[PDB]
Amino acid sequence: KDEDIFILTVQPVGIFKGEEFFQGNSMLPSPTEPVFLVEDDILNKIFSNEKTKIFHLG
Amino acid sequence: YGLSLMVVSQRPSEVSDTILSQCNNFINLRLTNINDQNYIKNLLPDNSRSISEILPTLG
Amino acid sequence: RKNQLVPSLNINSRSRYFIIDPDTIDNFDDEFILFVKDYLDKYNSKIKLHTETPCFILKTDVNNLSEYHKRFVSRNIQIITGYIGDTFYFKEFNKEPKRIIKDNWVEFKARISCNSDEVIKCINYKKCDDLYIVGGVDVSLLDTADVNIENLEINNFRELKYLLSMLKEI
Repeated sequence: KDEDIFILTVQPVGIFKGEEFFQGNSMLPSPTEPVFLVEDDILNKIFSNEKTKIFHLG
Repeated sequence: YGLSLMVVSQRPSEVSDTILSQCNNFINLRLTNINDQNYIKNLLPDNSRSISEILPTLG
Repeated sequence: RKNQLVPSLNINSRSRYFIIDPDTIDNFDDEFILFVKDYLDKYNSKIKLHTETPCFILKTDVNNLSEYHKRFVSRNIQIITGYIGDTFYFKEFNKEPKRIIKDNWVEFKARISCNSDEVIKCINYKKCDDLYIVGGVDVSLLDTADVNIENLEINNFRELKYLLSMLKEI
């Protein structure tokens, strides 16, 4: 009541080492680390494959 | 008489329990079926039940 | 070279010291402040996870450092020199900045000083973990036995930014 508490319970689904994706888990980010919202262009490199085996479902 | 079995299956719940329950050593890889983890957890030794929660996490 | 240094730069709490030589890098006077600003905006940014203050040591006269301090003050960057004018106070150079984590306040961001004997002794008193040398400065009396010495050969600040993973291209 004195302040406003907005909390999100969120689940990891991977990691970006650098300029690339690496599916995995068991990675614990240290507290106070900043949290951003992902852009759609980054999400497009995920759910995508090589052009020789791309099948657009929707 | 000198025979051994290596039961290799991706669906442990579908294999007959008469053959799997006679296995002493387990080499468990990643399992994603909740009906498969439950069956293999009850077949592992009791000391490894605490560490048997890594099966969906192994990569 | 960039991928060799990408470890020890991903660690938040880690002391990094620089021995940048103004003569080697061109346009040093007009780009050093911006380079420090973009370094602090990425490395000395978080107030709870970045608990180490970077130290920058320049090979120049003690008089020329006041101009750098004035430029930093004008660009609204809080740094400590340790010099009150031709006089060095070691009790001020080796002080931990005061942090108040309620409004994102820290007393100072970086330590920019000269290459005198007093500042060298102060650095030796509280050794860092990674020591970076730019321009081939005579790093002899630093007791570099514990630190990870990493000489860097560059010609402009763009290459320095690329090496420190602050840029994707040159």
